Amino acid sequence: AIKHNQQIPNNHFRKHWQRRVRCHFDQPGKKVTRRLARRAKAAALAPRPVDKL
Amino acid sequence: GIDLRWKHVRSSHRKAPKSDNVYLKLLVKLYRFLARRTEAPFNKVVLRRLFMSRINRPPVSLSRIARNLKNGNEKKTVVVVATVTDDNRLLQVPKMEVAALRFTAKARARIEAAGGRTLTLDQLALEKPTGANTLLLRGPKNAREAVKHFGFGPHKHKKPYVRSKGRKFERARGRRRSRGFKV
Amino acid sequence: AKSKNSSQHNQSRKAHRNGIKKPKTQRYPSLKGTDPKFRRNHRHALHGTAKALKEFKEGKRE
Amino acid sequence: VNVPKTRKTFCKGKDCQKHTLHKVTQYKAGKASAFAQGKRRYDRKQSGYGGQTKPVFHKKAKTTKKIVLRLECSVCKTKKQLPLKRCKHFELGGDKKTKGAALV
Amino acid sequence: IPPKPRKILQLLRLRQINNGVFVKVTKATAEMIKIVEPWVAYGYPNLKSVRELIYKRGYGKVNGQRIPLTDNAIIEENLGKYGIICIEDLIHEIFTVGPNFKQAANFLWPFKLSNPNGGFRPRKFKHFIEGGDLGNREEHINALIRAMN
Amino acid sequence: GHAAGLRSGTRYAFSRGFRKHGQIPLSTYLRTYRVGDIVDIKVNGAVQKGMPHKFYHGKTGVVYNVTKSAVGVIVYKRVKHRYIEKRINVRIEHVKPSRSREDFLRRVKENAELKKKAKAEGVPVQLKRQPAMPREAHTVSIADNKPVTLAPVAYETTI
RNA sequence: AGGUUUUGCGCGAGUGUUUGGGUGUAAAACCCGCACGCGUAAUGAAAGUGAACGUAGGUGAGAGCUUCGGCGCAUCAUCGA
RNA sequence: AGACUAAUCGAACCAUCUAGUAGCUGGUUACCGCCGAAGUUUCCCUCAGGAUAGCAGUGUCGACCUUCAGUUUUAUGAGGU
RNA sequence: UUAACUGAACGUGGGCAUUCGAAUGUAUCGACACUAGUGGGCCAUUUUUGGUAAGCAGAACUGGCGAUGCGGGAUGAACCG
RNA sequence: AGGUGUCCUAAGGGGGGCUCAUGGAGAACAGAAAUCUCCAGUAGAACAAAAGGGUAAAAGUCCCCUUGAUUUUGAUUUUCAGUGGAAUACAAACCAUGAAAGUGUGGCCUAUCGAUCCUUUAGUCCCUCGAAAUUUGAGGCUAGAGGUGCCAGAAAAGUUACCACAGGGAUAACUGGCUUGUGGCGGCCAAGCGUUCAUAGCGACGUCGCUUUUUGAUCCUUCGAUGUCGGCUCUUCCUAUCAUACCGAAGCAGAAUUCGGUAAGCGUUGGAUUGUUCACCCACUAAUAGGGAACGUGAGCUGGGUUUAGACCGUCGUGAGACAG
Ligand SMILES: [K+]
Ligand SMILES: [K+]
Ligand SMILES: [K+]
Ligand SMILES: [K+]
Ligand SMILES: [K+]
Ligand SMILES: [K+]
Ligand SMILES: [K+]
Ligand SMILES: [K+]
Ligand SMILES: [K+]
Ligand SMILES: [K+]
Ligand SMILES: [K+]
Ligand SMILES: [K+]
Ligand SMILES: [K+]
Ligand SMILES: [K+]
Ligand SMILES: [K+]
Ligand SMILES: [K+]
Ligand SMILES: [K+]
Ligand SMILES: [K+]
Ligand SMILES: [K+]
Ligand SMILES: [K+]
Ligand SMILES: [K+]
Ligand SMILES: [K+]
Ligand SMILES: [K+]
Ligand SMILES: [K+]
Ligand SMILES: [K+]
Ligand SMILES: [K+]
Ligand SMILES: [K+]
Ligand SMILES: [K+]
Ligand SMILES: [K+]
Ligand SMILES: [K+]
Ligand SMILES: [K+]
Ligand SMILES: [K+]
Ligand SMILES: [K+]
Ligand SMILES: [K+]
Ligand SMILES: [K+]
Ligand SMILES: [K+]
Ligand SMILES: [K+]
Ligand SMILES: [Mg+2]
Ligand SMILES: [Mg+2]
Ligand SMILES: [Mg+2]
Ligand SMILES: [Mg+2]
Ligand SMILES: [Mg+2]
Ligand SMILES: [Mg+2]
Ligand SMILES: [Mg+2]
Ligand SMILES: [Mg+2]
Ligand SMILES: [Mg+2]
Ligand SMILES: [Mg+2]
Ligand SMILES: [Mg+2]
Ligand SMILES: [Mg+2]
Ligand SMILES: [Mg+2]
Ligand SMILES: [Mg+2]
Ligand SMILES: [Mg+2]
Ligand SMILES: [Mg+2]
Ligand SMILES: [Mg+2]
Ligand SMILES: [Mg+2]
Ligand SMILES: [Mg+2]
Ligand SMILES: [Mg+2]
Ligand SMILES: [Mg+2]
Ligand SMILES: [Mg+2]
Ligand SMILES: [Mg+2]
Ligand SMILES: [Mg+2]
Ligand SMILES: [Mg+2]
Ligand SMILES: [Mg+2]
Ligand SMILES: [Mg+2]
Ligand SMILES: [Mg+2]
Ligand SMILES: [Mg+2]
Ligand SMILES: [Mg+2]
Ligand SMILES: [Mg+2]
Ligand SMILES: [Mg+2]
Ligand SMILES: [Mg+2]
Ligand SMILES: [Mg+2]
Ligand SMILES: [Mg+2]
Ligand SMILES: [Mg+2]
Ligand SMILES: [Mg+2]
Ligand SMILES: [Mg+2]
Ligand SMILES: [Mg+2]
Ligand SMILES: [Mg+2]
Ligand SMILES: [Mg+2]
Ligand SMILES: [Mg+2]
Ligand SMILES: [Mg+2]
Ligand SMILES: [Mg+2]
Ligand SMILES: [Mg+2]
Ligand SMILES: [Mg+2]
Ligand SMILES: [Mg+2]
Ligand SMILES: [Mg+2]
Ligand SMILES: [Mg+2]
Ligand SMILES: [Mg+2]
Ligand SMILES: [Mg+2]
Ligand SMILES: [Zn+2]
Repeated sequence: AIKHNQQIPNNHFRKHWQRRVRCHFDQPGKKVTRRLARRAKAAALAPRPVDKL
Repeated sequence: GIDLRWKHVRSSHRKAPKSDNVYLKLLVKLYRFLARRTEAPFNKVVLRRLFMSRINRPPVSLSRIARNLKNGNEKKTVVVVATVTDDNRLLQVPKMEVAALRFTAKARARIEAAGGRTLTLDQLALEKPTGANTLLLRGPKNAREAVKHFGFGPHKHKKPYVRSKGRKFERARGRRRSRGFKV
Repeated sequence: AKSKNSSQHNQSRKAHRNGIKKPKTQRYPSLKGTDPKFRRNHRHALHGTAKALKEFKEGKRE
Repeated sequence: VNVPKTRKTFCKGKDCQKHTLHKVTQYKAGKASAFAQGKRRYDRKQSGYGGQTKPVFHKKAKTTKKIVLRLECSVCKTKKQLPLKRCKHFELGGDKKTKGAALV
Repeated sequence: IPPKPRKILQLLRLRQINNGVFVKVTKATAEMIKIVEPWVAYGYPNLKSVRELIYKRGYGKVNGQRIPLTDNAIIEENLGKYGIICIEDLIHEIFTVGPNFKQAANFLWPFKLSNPNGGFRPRKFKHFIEGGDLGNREEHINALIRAMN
Repeated sequence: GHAAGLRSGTRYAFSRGFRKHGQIPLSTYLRTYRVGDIVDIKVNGAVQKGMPHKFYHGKTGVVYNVTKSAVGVIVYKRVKHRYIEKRINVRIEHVKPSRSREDFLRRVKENAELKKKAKAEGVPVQLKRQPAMPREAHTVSIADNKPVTLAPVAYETTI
């Protein structure tokens, strides 16, 4: 229903949306994982740069 | 019984600021004293505007000041209980002295580079404790995006609450005579 | 299943609670719905009067 | 109700813009095309299983229709349309009524 | 109370039971009083009634407040521009209807009287002619003021 | 929903009076009106064009427009809790200049001369109305006007 | 989660670090800036076009100031560009 | 016989979809202070329900704007009980 | 617009409180924003429709009860104070 | 108490001349009623239709010319939230009529009608089909038409006695409450019946009451339930008195009867048919009166009737099924 001067709402919450919700509490944790991998990769390519031209 | 239409009627205007700024409280104490111990009508007006909320203290620009510095006001002191902003459209700034609640960084720099000076509202009370040779300026109250929506209705030409702009958003029935009627 | 049909019993008292308001008048009323032939010329008459009364400080001296 | 077969009235053609002589006929709706977008959409919706997909009107109440006259300018060959009120009997060019000759 | 008599009693400033005021009788005020007949009693006061009402129950309207007049300075600083400077002048202006009656009578807050000492007549909501207490009893109003004041 | 037509209930209001049918006096068409005049509306049943609605029959308003054969009038209508401004077009057979403001327009020019006459002379005058005051004291003589004594009469049957 | 009105706060023709990168006493705190979002220009179905005659106009009110002649904020009514 | 199909039949029993929907009945947790209603208008497969106007509260702002009024008086219109 | 600077609307300049031109009150001026509950009502004096009538059914103006205690009518939502 | 879903190329627009319904007096056939003449005639006629208003050198009636029933958009009025058929006054064009002033944007005024989506026609010669051009095709922009009568606008046939759920005393079927039309009972007047004789015994035309053992009218209480016919058994109350006590009156000789008063102390039955309440017969007797108590009385009985589910018939229905048969 509508009762006052409103913007007509369109909220797409008519499926079972609660089954597919992705929070990100691992944002700082994944950042640590990426930095460890970059450090290990740089050591393997000992004098070479870590990129391509 | 006493047969009265009204009883215990409260006042419609603010009596103190709603902010918790410590320095604003010191400023309010100063002008409470001035308004009680002086006959100047100028002091009472400044006290009331220190209680007001931000939508009742719209900003004032350098262009709006320059408009009112004409026709014999070149040497008066401009008083603004609000923020003073800069205007890119104005290419040459005249020299003036302004007392304001606060200045933006570019507004302050352009006033002083043209030979003027900026004051604080407590410096103003020390130099002009009665408000002599001053002019009070207010900004445009209704120049707010929300006021354009007020009082919407038939034959009112106000702005509607819509989520987008285009041909598919509220332009067909009730807006033209080729689909029913118009407003 | 049957109920009341219509009434006006409490309507006067509700009307006088916030007063019956008469809209305030103004000095210049609007020219909406006046004769367009009059309105077309009245525009020119005010224009010419504006050109004068200004040169009255630069000549003319009515 | 009968109206004459000719009439002179305003013409909005680019060259006339005045009263000219017009020929009067009766309007008749054309036949619905099979390639209008409304028809193409309707055919697609009705295919497959599911049945009848749109309403079909049943409760008619009107017994008459509004007559539409079609006029054509004798000079520039442009056309006008003029609607009339509801009537049971209509023809154009009938015999005009006579007066004072009551013979029964 | 019906809406028309209610509005009139407000304009006469009689918003409570046993309130009293002075008015000057003209054509414009005699018609208002006639309308609110079953709510009021009135008559012609004498000097003793005017004198004692102001001495005992006299209060002034100063800046919106109800102030008892215990000093002549109070009267002068509110009615001085009309030439009234003492309480004896105020009595004279009321009792002899003077050129500044309107200002003098509106300065006095409406009188707040008590109930009569000997009570009323057996049924007090009839006309004085019928045997009640309502309407115009002329100079018999003085006996009622002694009991209420 | 009862029947509500434009002229419902106007059987007696829109009718001409007894022995007042037929020709319309021609002085009606010779009057002149200006923007700002005060007129009252009274519908004439014999003219069916430019007729106002039955609400405005018997009201008073102010002219705001003048055309070839009619005027525009402004009236205020009460709709429950407010007043609304209405603008109606009326043919001149239904309008008539009003004497509502003539008393005021007579006192204004009479006050002007009395004020100037007194100022030239030097004695102040009143210049504003007063309500009727109670009578004053006087003496009534009994000479050749002796009072007559009356008494109530006994009951009797007339028919 | 998405709207709206009102109160407090920062900056103000701009505003918003945290998708990401640097760093760390390690899920904190601190630092960085390429894009991007909203705002700065509207109107038409569209092809398209696109905001100063004037000290950014005239008239009536208007707090405050004033060299006492006047200047006139906000806002309201009205005629124009 | 709408009879019987594990005390179950005008369509058995068990788990899941499932916290199925209800304009309908029931309940909904400390104190004090100030203000204080409606059952009426228009539209709706509307009549035990909604939207819309009215009645109510709260926040303010403009001046503390000679400003108003469920009233009397004077002059002057309309009405068919 | 008129045969016509003749009119019509809007104005400059000047004059008029030696009194800003009925009574009383002002114990409450104007404008805006956001929103709650309600949308089953009933009683009475006077005026009134249907019905033999009804503690029946239906309307108009005003006052009440609902939402309200207190003194009377022994008791008694609506009566008198 | 009545009306509408239409009707009209004139029954629309302009101009001009005339006066209507009816009455009196006259004229071959001709008369109550044919056609002709004069006088009087305030509308008593006519104006498409319901009713109200309006109209006399017209708005009636006859004659002459025509298509303002046309084009482009805005303002205002009624119902009204001042949102969505009908009406009013101007502006800008092109016309019609009259010598002219003028009048004309449909019918003398108040009723005579229809959104979004889709289809179809008229209009400019206009915009787009997104790699580029030209011709077909499709899509837009402005105005009408096809229709929703439940008329602010779903696309729609029944049965349930085999039945289900959420609710309602906002709403029926029983007691109780207000009323008393109808039912029952009681008075007043006096034309008349009574052999003469209004009132021994009666009472026409009229008129005033009472009662709640009839039946209606209403819907206040009860739908998270107050056990719904009749009989049997048992107690008590009312009086509008059938019998019994003691009395007044008569068109009361005796016998038998009829009208009235005080009076509820005491009684008021045995059976055939019917489920019966009600009724109708046979017989005894002093008499075989009328009523209430939640239409007294089902944790007092009974279960014949009514009113669940099985079954038959008649009428009805294509059928499932219906019937105060
Ligand atoms: K369409
Ligand atoms: K109902
Ligand atoms: K109803
Ligand atoms: K399908
Ligand atoms: K009716
Ligand atoms: K905010
Ligand atoms: K940006
Ligand atoms: K000022
Ligand atoms: K089992
Ligand atoms: K419901
Ligand atoms: K009458
Ligand atoms: K001229
Ligand atoms: K509301
Ligand atoms: K509501
Ligand atoms: K109800
Ligand atoms: K009732
Ligand atoms: K009581
Ligand atoms: K018809
Ligand atoms: K014609
Ligand atoms: K008529
Ligand atoms: K309308
Ligand atoms: K409907
Ligand atoms: K319709
Ligand atoms: K409807
Ligand atoms: K079914
Ligand atoms: K059944
Ligand atoms: K219940
Ligand atoms: K109940
Ligand atoms: K009876
Ligand atoms: K009974
Ligand atoms: K009964
Ligand atoms: K009942
Ligand atoms: K029940
Ligand atoms: K028996
Ligand atoms: K019972
Ligand atoms: K029983
Ligand atoms: K049986
Ligand atoms: Mg008190
Ligand atoms: Mg209702
Ligand atoms: Mg009330
Ligand atoms: Mg396919
Ligand atoms: Mg197929
Ligand atoms: Mg004592
Ligand atoms: Mg007493
Ligand atoms: Mg009516
Ligand atoms: Mg990150
Ligand atoms: Mg079994
Ligand atoms: Mg739940
Ligand atoms: Mg469940
Ligand atoms: Mg209160
Ligand atoms: Mg519907
Ligand atoms: Mg309920
Ligand atoms: Mg102000
Ligand atoms: Mg104020
Ligand atoms: Mg009448
Ligand atoms: Mg309800
Ligand atoms: Mg009633
Ligand atoms: Mg009822
Ligand atoms: Mg209630
Ligand atoms: Mg009370
Ligand atoms: Mg009591
Ligand atoms: Mg009693
Ligand atoms: Mg004609
Ligand atoms: Mg004519
Ligand atoms: Mg014309
Ligand atoms: Mg005609
Ligand atoms: Mg017409
Ligand atoms: Mg249509
Ligand atoms: Mg199309
Ligand atoms: Mg392509
Ligand atoms: Mg139930
Ligand atoms: Mg009930
Ligand atoms: Mg009877
Ligand atoms: Mg006899
Ligand atoms: Mg009889
Ligand atoms: Mg119960
Ligand atoms: Mg029981
Ligand atoms: Mg029980
Ligand atoms: Mg007896
Ligand atoms: Mg006896
Ligand atoms: Mg037996
Ligand atoms: Mg009974
Ligand atoms: Mg029983
Ligand atoms: Mg029992
Ligand atoms: Mg049985
Ligand atoms: Mg059976
Ligand atoms: Mg069976
Ligand atoms: Mg058969
Ligand atoms: Zn042409």
